[PDB]
This record gives sequence, C-alpha cells and structure tokens, in this order.
Amino acid sequence: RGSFVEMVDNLRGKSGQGYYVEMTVGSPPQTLNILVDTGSSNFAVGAAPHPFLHRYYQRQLSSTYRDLRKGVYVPYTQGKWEGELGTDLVSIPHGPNVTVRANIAAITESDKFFINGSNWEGILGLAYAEIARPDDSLEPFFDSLVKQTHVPNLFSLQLCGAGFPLNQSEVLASVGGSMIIGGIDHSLYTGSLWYTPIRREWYYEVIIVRVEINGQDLKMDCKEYNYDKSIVDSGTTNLRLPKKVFEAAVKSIKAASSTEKFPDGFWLGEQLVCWQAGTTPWNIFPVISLYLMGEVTNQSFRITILPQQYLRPVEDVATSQDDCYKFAISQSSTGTVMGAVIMEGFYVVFDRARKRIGFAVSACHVHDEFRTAAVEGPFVTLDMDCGYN
Ligand SMILES: NC1=N[C@@]2(c3cc(NC(=O)c4ccc(F)cn4)ccc3F)COC[C@H]2CS1
Repeated sequence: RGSFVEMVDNLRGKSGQGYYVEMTVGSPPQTLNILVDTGSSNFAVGAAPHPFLHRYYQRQLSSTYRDLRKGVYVPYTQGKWEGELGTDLVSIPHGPNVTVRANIAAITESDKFFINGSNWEGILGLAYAEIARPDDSLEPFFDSLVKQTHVPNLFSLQLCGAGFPLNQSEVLASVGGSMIIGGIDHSLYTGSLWYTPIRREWYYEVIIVRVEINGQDLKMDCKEYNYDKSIVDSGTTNLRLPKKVFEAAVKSIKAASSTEKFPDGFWLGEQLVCWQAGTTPWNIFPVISLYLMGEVTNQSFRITILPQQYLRPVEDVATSQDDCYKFAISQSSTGTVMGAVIMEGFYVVFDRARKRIGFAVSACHVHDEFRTAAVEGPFVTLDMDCGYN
C-alpha cells in the first residue's frame, strides 16, 4: 500500500537541471519551486530579479518576514551565491499539512547558481547543521520542521529519470518523482530496503566497501573509494568518483564495452554519443555495483546500477531522431558523490532518526527486459578500515 498519497509525485525535473518541489514562503504565501538538495544545508531562495528567474521572494510583501540583519556568502566549486538571512513561515503544499518558521537566505547576488530553464528559484539544503553557512547556528529547514511539528525525523526520495530527453513543455507536464516527508511509501519501491549507517551527520556520509564492474572487483584498497568522504547528494547530477577510482573504473568500463570505441571526450563527460533511434546497445555496457557497509557488524549489501542510469539522455546537438547520451560518471577531488543519476535507480530513505540511509530498487528506474537495478545482500566475506580520516 502507498500510505502517503498527498506527497507521491510531488517532484518535477530531471538529472540535467535538478529535481524540485513546490514550496510557499511568507504571508500571504509566495509560491516558489525549490531544488531538493541533500548535499547542502541552507534554504536559499532568489530574492531579487535575475535573467533566469521568472519569480522570486519579495520580503517586503510578507507580513511575517523577520530580518536577521546578517549576510551569508557561499562560494563553491561551480559558482557562488550570497544574500541576506531572515526567517519566515514556510509550507510545502504537496507535503505535510504544517507551516513552520524557518531560516531563509534571500539571494541577492549569484554566479552560475540559477540554471536557465530549470524552473526552480531556490534550493532546499536537507543535510545537517554542521555544513550550514555561515555556521552551524543557522538551523536547517528540516531541523526546524521536526522541532516545530509532529513530523517524524525521516524523509525519502524517489527521483524518476525518464530514460529519454524531455523538452521544456514535457518536463513541466511530467512527474519527476516523490519526496515523502516523515515516512516511507511502499508503492515507490520493489524488493527489500537495505540500510547503511550514516557515518557522521554533516553530509549524508556513507562508506563504500567494494566496487564491481560487471561482477569484476575493481580491487582497490577500500579507503580509496571513500577518499576523502562518500556522500549521497541529490544536488549533483553525476556519480562522481575520486580521481584514482575514476581512472580504474573508466578503464574497466571501457574494457567491458570495447566492442564499440568511444572518443575521449565522451569518457570525459563532455561529448554526447548517439545511436539510430531505438538501437542504443545497452547490453555492451556493464552494470556497476557499489557495496555499502551494513548495519550488522561484518555485513554489507550492494546496489547495482545499469547504463540506463549512468548514461544521461540528451537531445542531439543537431536535429535528428537519434537517441543520444552523455557519460554521467566523472572525476572528483572531494570524494565519492552519489548524485541524481545514481539516485534515479533507487528509492532512498534518509532515516535521520536512526542515523542510516536505506536503498531499495526504484519503481521508476529505467531498465530493459534483460537487466534491472538491484539491491541485494547480505555479504559476509568482505574486508571492512574503509573510512578516511
Ligand atoms: N549539492 C550541492 N549543492 C549546491 C548547489 C547545487 C546545485 N544543483 C544543481 O544545479 C543540480 C542540477 C542537476 C541535478 F541533478 C542536481 N543538482 C545548484 C547550486 C548549488 F549551489 C549548494 O551547496 C553547494 C552546491 C554545490 S553541490
């Protein structure tokens, strides 16, 4: 049974541009679309005109706006945002039937933050206060929600990739998935949920203990997989891997798929590759298994993704009926990032109450009739020291 009908199908978007949920801020309520971001911890919204924003938070029109008289500056690798801190009443229309007073960073300047055509106007950082900006005294949204209401301290995400390109109209009209606030909806997954511990409450940090490509062990010291951390991050597109793991994985994926040769720019995630309509050779590309530490001592389980997850559908650079994709695995210098293309394979339970992350096969993962994504266990013979310090 699906017990959270009110919140099922409340997301829209896609791996290229992000998955978002509708929220309201202020009194009377101002509706905004907000990126669901498990890899940061600020609730930050556009609050001044911008060429890529169709709307924005207007603090002067909110009777419940409270000015904290404090700026926040947030540079990150790909860009930056800065703005002004305050609080206001916030609700999620397709969410729990509650309204909370939460911190809001009113974005006044940004660089490469907003995405033309994404249809979102702010971000909902769902990770922990430790990585909030300017510091850990700025209570994140979810903490406020839990403190102020009877909502259980847990949320779950089903991100649904289409498996093909969606034009602007289609992505607006399409259901992109679900964020279930306070619970687990059984209709969103098949098979069993398997849980891995949250190593530390800052990012949603986990520990990978083994990596296989088509069943072949990458055979790296498991610390390499978590150097310098491994996180589950809905606010990143790709599966990102530490440099040395990336190099070893790409070598192995190339070897598995070697019946076709792809240019270097494809493997660099820059260049698309295309096949005649319907003829994408899924079967030449390997499955990828990530083994995660179990809750039981000396046990692990694995999550297995298909090329239908790690090849991201993109429309052709020229007009055609070809099926085209970009390689959605890329190198990282800040650890492993299980981004949206990985999350598209799975229903993911962020069980904050029990300090654990659950994975099950998603009811909306893209596959073919020969192979599916999998979550399987337990495995009891693995060497598990895998965390980086
Ligand atoms: N997890 C991260 N969150 C941050 C962030 C994320 C994004 N996300 C996206 O555009 C995006 C697009 C496609 C996707 F499938 C997912 N996300 C945009 C701005 C931005 F600042 C906020 O804190 C650090 C920064 C960099 S890593």
